[PDB]
Amino acid sequence: FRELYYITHIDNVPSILEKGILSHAEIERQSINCKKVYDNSIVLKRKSRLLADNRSLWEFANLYFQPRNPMLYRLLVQGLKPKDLAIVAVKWTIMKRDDILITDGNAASSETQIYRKSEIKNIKNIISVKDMEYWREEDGSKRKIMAACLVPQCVDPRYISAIYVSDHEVASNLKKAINNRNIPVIPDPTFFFLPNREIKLTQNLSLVEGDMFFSRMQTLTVSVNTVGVMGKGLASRVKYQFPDVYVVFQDACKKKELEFGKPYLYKRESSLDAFLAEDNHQTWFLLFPTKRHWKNMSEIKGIESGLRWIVENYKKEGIKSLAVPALGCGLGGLEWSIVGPLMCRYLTKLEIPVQIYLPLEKRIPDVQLSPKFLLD
Ligand SMILES: Nc1ncnc2c1ncn2[C@@H]1O[C@H](COP(=O)(O)OP(=O)(O)OC[C@H]2O[C@@H](O)[C@H](O)[C@@H]2O)[C@@H](O)[C@H]1O
Repeated sequence: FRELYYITHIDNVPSILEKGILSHAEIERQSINCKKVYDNSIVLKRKSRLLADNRSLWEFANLYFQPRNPMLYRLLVQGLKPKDLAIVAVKWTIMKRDDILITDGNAASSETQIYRKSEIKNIKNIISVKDMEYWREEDGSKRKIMAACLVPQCVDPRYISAIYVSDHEVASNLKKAINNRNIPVIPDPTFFFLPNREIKLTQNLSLVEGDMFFSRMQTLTVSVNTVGVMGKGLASRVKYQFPDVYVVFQDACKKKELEFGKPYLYKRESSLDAFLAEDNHQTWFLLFPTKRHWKNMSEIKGIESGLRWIVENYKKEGIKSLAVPALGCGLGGLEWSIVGPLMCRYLTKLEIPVQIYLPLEKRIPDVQLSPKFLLD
């Protein structure tokens, strides 16, 4: 498989299907009122970048290999909603053109290198950013994930595969507004950092297929052991994305403030939007011990304990909303048939929004996601 992706306001989709995907230079030349949302800070950065052969970056159209990236995230936290946005799919076939350029990351950034087709090396390395589900500044992944194919002047509408959209309601309105069965409108929340599936059990409790860290819950729970290693699993991702959490985990562990059955709440004053978005909600981390050593299995008395702790202390500690992952359901080697009900039993008591994040490496029978099973 492969497509390329252009992020735009959904108001522009008819204009694009008619005129094409135009460079920010071609919009000025043609005196078009393409009513879009990119902060002036970004616009004045993209223009001010010059290239080889008497050419600017704003003369090209930016087709991302991965649209689920810091730019899309920046637009959504700057007040724009998923219903306001559309990702326009462009066929692999545009790469056959010999007047295009390919960036190894964010075209604007100095550190990024733009190559012409002839002199490109390690393309399989560039296009792999399509498989990146998160990023960070330190390893440059926050730059690399916005790797793009730069097409000069315009992109002919005959190169457009489909238009991706946040939900079914936005799809119906666009299907009518473009009036062309031949161009699919696909609803896919995952492009817009929305869950793949949500099952509401109560007003507050829901089950979620998705990424916990792109949930907007105020407290993210993290399954840990009682040694000091976050070697493999979800803990591994926490160590790379949120290394200060790892340090707090170790410090708290070796000060007995985190024992098996005694969760530690890290009231992290860091802003998650600033780190994730391209450069005022708080995000805390709850360290929940589900086992003793990183080798041996998860114990149910350690979980029951931790869940009771949450019920007793969410008021005291000022937890506004909570994301817990399926506890011990991965490396721990416990089954959702046992943990699911146990977690629901306790977290249904919470008078705040709660998202239990279903295990992603594992098929749950549909009947084990019903409230009949989980709340009885
Ligand atoms: N981004 C994510 N969003 C939601 N769920 C996720 C995500 N990433 C992983 N999961 C799911 O979370 C579940 C629990 O993750 P694990 O880390 O495997 O938790 P556990 O089984 O309790 O193992 C704990 C052990 O591993 C380390 O995390 C920890 O240091 C301890 O040694 C898994 O089933 C996995 O599918």
